[PDB]
Amino acid sequence: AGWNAYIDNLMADGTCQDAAIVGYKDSPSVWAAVPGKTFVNITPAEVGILVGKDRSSFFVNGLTLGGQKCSVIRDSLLQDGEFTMDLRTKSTGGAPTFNITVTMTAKTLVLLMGKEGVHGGMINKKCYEMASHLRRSQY
Amino acid sequence: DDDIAALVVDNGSGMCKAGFAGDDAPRAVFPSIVGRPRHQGVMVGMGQKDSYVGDEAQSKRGILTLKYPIEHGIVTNWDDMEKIWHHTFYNELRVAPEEHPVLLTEAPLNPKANREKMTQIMFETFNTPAMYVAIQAVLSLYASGRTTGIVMDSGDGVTHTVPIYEGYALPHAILRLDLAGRDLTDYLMKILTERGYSFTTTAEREIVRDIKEKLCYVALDFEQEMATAASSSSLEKSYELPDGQVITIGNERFRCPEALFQPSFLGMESCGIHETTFNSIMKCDVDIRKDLYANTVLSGGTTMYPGIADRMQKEITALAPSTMKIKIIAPPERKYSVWIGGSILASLSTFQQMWISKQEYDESGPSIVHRKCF
Ligand SMILES: Nc1ncnc2c1ncn2[C@@H]1O[C@H](COP(=O)(O)OP(=O)(O)OP(=O)(O)O)[C@@H](O)[C@H]1O
Ligand SMILES: [Ca+2]
Repeated sequence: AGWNAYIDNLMADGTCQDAAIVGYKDSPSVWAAVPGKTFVNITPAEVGILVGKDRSSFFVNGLTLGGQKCSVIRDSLLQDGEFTMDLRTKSTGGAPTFNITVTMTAKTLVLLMGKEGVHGGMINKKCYEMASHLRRSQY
Repeated sequence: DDDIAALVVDNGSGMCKAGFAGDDAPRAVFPSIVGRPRHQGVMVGMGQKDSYVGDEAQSKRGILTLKYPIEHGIVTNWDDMEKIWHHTFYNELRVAPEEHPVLLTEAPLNPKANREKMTQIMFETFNTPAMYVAIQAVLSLYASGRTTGIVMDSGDGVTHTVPIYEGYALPHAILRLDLAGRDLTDYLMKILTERGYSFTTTAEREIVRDIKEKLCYVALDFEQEMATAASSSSLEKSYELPDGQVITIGNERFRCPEALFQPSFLGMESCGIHETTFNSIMKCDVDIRKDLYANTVLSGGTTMYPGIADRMQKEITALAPSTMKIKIIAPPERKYSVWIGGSILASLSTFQQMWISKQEYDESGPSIVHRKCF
């Protein structure tokens, strides 16, 4: 049923613990997400920073994804062919951290967060594969 | 045989380190050269192996047109960079690449196309079941049992500073400096040649180098060691040439390594080892910085100069805010750190829920590296 279909599809693995489809085109809005998690709370200010003008400041300060302080690792969100940006959450004292990869499409931003011990490459390929499906349906 | 046996291949610009994942040392260290037979005029024949490689082509020399395939960590020629790989399996470990997964090692800032090329080759050409490309510096930090930190890699042709967050290199803050072994060798020569020690070349450049590895140390205070140098004699060391004299260096011992911290010594405008390390860190996220400053690992031959730790420990402390604990970590085995790192990485069951499988190369192609390998 709706965008919720793509989500269920994204978590069905047991590897991810959060997904979300967010429209960034001039009126940010989560189109569907794992409920009761973090991405569901992504705000327009936050989304306005990922799809930003400068691709440098967040390297120093960082950025939150639903109030979650994330450290950018690689940034290729605006670069053709790639379409991906990779992040690692920022815990506190032994608290475990998780990788997140947001991939842009014509209209959407596909976010994906791994569980405990899932390598970023996994989460990237996966979030990437899905973004290409929307990307081919003019989405 | 009695298990999956993943392999590790740490590709140095000079020395190639092969081995089976799970070992104590590269179970094969050979030069990275490909001799391409010759003589000229165009002859009566030449014979076997249109290309000789490794330790064998090394003797050959006078008969073969010796070639260096990798420069500054970066692959220069795939034809002969393939030969070295081919050899590693079919000549060194004597394994059929077809049955062993493999970790390939790479340089910070390896161009995209090089990555893909490396991928298409391992899969289409050697038919590896699965592989994974890891940055040489990340593996070194693992070798010292860490995941977050900053590696100062100094081999022969260049130095890089790689701030790593949880096992992920942060490219935006990776810094590269054109000083490393070679430079220290050319300086020392130029500085030994002062009392007309004139080594220069007649196979005499390798003597400077052996002095460098054997007699150079690093000063905690240049000026003051300089003053005590001039006051003389428990700092003046001698060296025996092959055929001949017992030579003497003094000021020279702690002067060549000092160009690391002072590249104007080498006529070059450039920040030193210390400030470079510092610059990378500033480029990082404010929240991890304090954990980079207390995890500056050293790897590479050029880091082996005794005293480099303390001079490092002291020099960064004056550049940085007091709020953190500068703690230069410099592992005793920092020459083989990189291989040992990947040996450890390619030993874990996780390496399997981490790599590119042939199936994946068939569905996606070489571009699958920009995805999986970070
Ligand atoms: N024990 C030592 N003390 C001081 N300097 C050393 C020592 N061992 C090696 N070196 C020097 O530091 C460098 C070591 O780098 P390394 O052995 O990694 O080089 P390589 O494989 O020839 O090339 P590249 O580093 O460009 O990949 C060389 O220039 C070497 O002369
Ligand atoms: Ca080297």
